[PDB]
Amino acid sequence: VMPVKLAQALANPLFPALDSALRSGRHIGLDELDNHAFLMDFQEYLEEFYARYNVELIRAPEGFFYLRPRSTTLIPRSVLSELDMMVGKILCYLYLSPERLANEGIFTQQELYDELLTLADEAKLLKLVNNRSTGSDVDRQKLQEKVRSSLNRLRRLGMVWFMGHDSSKFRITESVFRFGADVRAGDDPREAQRRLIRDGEAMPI
Amino acid sequence: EQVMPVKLAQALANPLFPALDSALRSGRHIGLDELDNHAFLMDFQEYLEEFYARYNVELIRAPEGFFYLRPRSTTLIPRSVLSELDMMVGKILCYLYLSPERLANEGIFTQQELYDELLTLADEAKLLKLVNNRSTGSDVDRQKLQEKVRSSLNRLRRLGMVWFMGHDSSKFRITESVFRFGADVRAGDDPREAQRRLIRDGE
Amino acid sequence: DLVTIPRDVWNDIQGYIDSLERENDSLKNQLMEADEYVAELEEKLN
Amino acid sequence: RDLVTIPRDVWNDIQGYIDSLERENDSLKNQLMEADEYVAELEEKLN
Amino acid sequence: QLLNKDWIISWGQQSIDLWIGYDRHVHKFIRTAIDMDKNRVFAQRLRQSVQTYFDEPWALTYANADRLLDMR
Amino acid sequence: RLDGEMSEGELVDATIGVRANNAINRFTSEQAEGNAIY
Repeated sequence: VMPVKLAQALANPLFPALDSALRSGRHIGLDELDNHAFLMDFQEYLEEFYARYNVELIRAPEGFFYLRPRSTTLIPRSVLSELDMMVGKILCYLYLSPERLANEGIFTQQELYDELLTLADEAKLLKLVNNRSTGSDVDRQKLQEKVRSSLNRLRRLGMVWFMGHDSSKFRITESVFRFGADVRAGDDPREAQRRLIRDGEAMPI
Repeated sequence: EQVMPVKLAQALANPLFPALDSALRSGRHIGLDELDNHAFLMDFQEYLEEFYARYNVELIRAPEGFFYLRPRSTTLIPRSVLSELDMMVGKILCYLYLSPERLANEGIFTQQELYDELLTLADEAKLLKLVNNRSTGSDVDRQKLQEKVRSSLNRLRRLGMVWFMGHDSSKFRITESVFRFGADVRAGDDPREAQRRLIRDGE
Repeated sequence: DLVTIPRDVWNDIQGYIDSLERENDSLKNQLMEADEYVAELEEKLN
Repeated sequence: RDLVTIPRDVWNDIQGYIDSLERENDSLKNQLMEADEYVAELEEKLN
Repeated sequence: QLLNKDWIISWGQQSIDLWIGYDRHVHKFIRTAIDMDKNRVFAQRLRQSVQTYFDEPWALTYANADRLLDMR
Repeated sequence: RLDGEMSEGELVDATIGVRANNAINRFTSEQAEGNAIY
């Protein structure tokens, strides 16, 4: 009928919050002590259950959890635009910045924006922002607002915890390591990208 | 605590459940047509009413036999509200289902009839505001209005009120689930009069 | 009748509320200027 | 660690508030995209 | 910088707590990062990938269940 | 003040935000308003 531990866990009053949160994409980091402990105790049976939905449960080596739908899933999937991926990669770097340690892990969006413009080909972001823009102040401000919108979209997924009563700061969680799957392996990024596609991690765009 | 009632587990174990759960949480008005789903719900109604309560959601069976999920202000599952024009289309579909000609047509109607019904029994100015707040009242506006009416009909088909027939989208059949848009007119007067009054009042 | 929440969760909720409010306020002006641009283009075309 | 104690009647308010903001923001996103398509069509008409 | 090279009464109490938090953070960072890329290759590769990213865009996936529809 | 430790908010009260930060340019304390103690 049902495994004993699966039945016992399902009755746990903490379950509904997770069940609704995970199927909306939320990644679970180490911070949420109670939720993470619950998942640790009952990983096997939860994985078995969701596998009936035709969706997969993944625990990457870093220690987080996330839901990955397969081709024939019974719950839809979705992706995110290029700008969000850019912001995610930048966030991934800041986590690793050895000079950052003075900041204890708290950051500010001003640094995020300033750093970003040191890498991306200025126009190649402007075109995604506005074709007519060629470094004007107004379009720079427009991009400044677009990055905030992307960051809110990212937080909803669980990559960053906001802090304090002022939005101009935030904290990064270890779930950002996902954005590095491209460079995880030492082989040519292209074949690795196709391998990721085959595994279902990412779809080409 | 009481970990699990036997019947609750037996119900969750039925192989067909997962699709039903995913559809329900999408709000679909599971009805009689799905004889299997209807039977399964009939067997284990009360216990599924009990379980979903933890989500702060009421599993309500309407008088006419169909089932749908109605959450409260404190839902633990995200909820979204559809646009007004969708509600107008829903009400119009409610009216047609009562037409005596349904038996003659076996319930087969084509999008042209629905579009004409909307246009003739709906205010042109309100619709022109709906289609585009900058609309000039020209034809292109009416063509885009037809396009969005088609899109809304598709969304409603996703809700499960109506069925597409064969492999051509031009033919569809209505089911008894449409009353969710007519339960407000449950009074014993003429359905036409009640719907006309509601539409005149803007309700 | 009383709910207890960890300090971190409440802080996160408040920060997110403020961020969302600021984003919405900004986007309002964004739409306003876009519509004004459309209106100006239409007026100049005529 | 530290905790905050709150009554339900107050807690429910912020939960409603954030959801309303999210829905309004998404609707505005859609309307802005539609306006963008219109302006693009006008621009290609002009040129 | 060392890592970069190679891979009245109440005030005292508060400063002590801040220092303890600092040490906790440095321990967390060492555990999470240095073991993973003990040879620093990961960060350089990420730098270059972002720099040459536009040559082949791509996007990853995340489950997004459809929201519940409701009326007024 | 009896606390003996000032937070960033008090300083900013004393492009407003950006100019203030540039003027400032420290002990982080997440539990303090603004998460900064000087």
